[PDB]
Amino acid sequence: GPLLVWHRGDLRLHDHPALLEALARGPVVGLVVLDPNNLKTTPRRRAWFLENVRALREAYRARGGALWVLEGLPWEKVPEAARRLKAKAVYALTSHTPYGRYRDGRVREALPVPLHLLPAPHLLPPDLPRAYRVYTPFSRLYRGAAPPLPPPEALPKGPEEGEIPREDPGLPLPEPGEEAALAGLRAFLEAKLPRYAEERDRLDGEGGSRLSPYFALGVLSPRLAAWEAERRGGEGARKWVAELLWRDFSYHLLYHFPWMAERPLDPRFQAFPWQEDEALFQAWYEGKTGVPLVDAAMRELHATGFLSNRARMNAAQFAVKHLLLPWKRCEEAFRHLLLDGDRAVNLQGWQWAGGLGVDAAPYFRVFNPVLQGERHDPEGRWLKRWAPEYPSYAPKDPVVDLEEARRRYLRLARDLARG
Ligand SMILES: Cc1cc2nc3c(=O)[nH]c(=O)nc-3n(C[C@H](O)[C@H](O)[C@H](O)COP(=O)(O)OP(=O)(O)OC[C@H]3O[C@@H](n4cnc5c(N)ncnc54)[C@H](O)[C@@H]3O)c2cc1C
Ligand SMILES: Cc1cc2nc3c(=O)[nH]c(=O)nc-3n(C[C@H](O)[C@H](O)[C@H](O)CO)c2cc1I
Ligand SMILES: [Cl-]
Ligand SMILES: [Cl-]
Repeated sequence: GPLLVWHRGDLRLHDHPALLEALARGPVVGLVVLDPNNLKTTPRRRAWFLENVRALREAYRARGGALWVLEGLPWEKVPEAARRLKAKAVYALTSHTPYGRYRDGRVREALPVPLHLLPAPHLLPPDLPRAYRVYTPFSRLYRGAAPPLPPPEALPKGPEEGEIPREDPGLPLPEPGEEAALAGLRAFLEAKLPRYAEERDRLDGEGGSRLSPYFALGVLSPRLAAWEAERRGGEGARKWVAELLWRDFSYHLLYHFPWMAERPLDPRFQAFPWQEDEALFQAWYEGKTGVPLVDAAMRELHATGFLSNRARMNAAQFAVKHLLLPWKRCEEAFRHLLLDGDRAVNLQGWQWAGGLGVDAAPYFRVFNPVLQGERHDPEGRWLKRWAPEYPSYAPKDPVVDLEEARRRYLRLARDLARG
């Protein structure tokens, strides 16, 4: 009887605790399930997920092993592959999210053999006893990466079942699979790391690793990335890893503060008067707001599935602070455009940028949008690639008056906030 290895958002061989835990007991057969709960989403993200599954099978086939791919509900398909293979047990990485817990609960009932879950590799775990809303106190618990675990060398032979359907992403995708992801990481650590801390805030995002699409499906392990930056060492190295830590902190917050997915973390913002308004939602959404910097950001995201940290925090704050659009609508639509879109992380971003209480980011911080453009794109190159309509970051029949609206937010917000 083979042990099944059930890969969810961990489409990799390297640093894979459930894969090893099973491999030491006996022969294995991996399984993915294409779950409608994750895959009724935009074409770009269905394809990104599916092509990474496809690369994961190529990775098994290449080491001589077997990856089933089945389609439908996990509590209906994990048991089916259990019966059809006669597995003695199934292995997977714990998920501390509300769907994770629900699916994993349901699978464990329908399975007649054990379901053994193992800690996913993290820099810091999301389910620690104490609850922090501030990053600094949280980041202090971190002492440096533990060593990552090897990949298998060669996998045992097993029968293979399932089709990986092919979907139109609608746009150009990165190279799928952990062979592409580990090449990308080593180029990055080798060519850009020294300057990361000087370069992280450009609008073109070209001083960073561009590896988020991979970290989102677990195609690259955050403990391998950190451990490796820690070996290279130097200055870039500390700051890059501090960013990986902002990803773990995003899961930390959503775990301890679940209601955060419904409402601002800061109680003082729970009654803020958003003004739904279709006309305006559409112009933010489609980058037609008249603000060079927001329409570049919104238009790159549409065409590419990717956006830099500094464009995102601008594009996202603008909706909340200058347009006063309701966060849930926006932040949903945002995450659907992103290959790397990740519920907790995108929520943490919206709550930070939007001044609703991640890390005590103060309401008063309002991006001046032309300023933001002059400090983070020094001779225009970015703005000309994504909206050459605009001759500079000077706004051009903006859908609101910026100061009227800066002055507006600061006003509504100072009552609420400290009144
Ligand atoms: C409005 C908002 C929404 C966002 N939504 C998401 C999302 O859905 N999925 C997502 O991956 N990132 C999201 N981010 C966080 C961050 O912007 C991106 O992960 C970063 O742009 C990825 O580019 P990079 O791979 O070059 O990062 P790098 O600069 O190379 O950073 C290394 C890695 O650390 C992690 N990281 C970096 N910055 C952050 C951050 N601010 N918070 C959490 N993790 C971070 C990422 O996994 C990143 O790939 C969002 C940020 C904001 C402001
Ligand atoms: C765009 C996208 C699509 C995904 N599709 C998944 C799927 O079809 N099956 C699955 O097991 N995991 C899927 N994952 C990861 C799930 O979110 C998973 O339940 C999480 O890893 C909990 O383990 C998934 C993630 C993302 I972004
Ligand atoms: Cl157990
Ligand atoms: Cl280890």
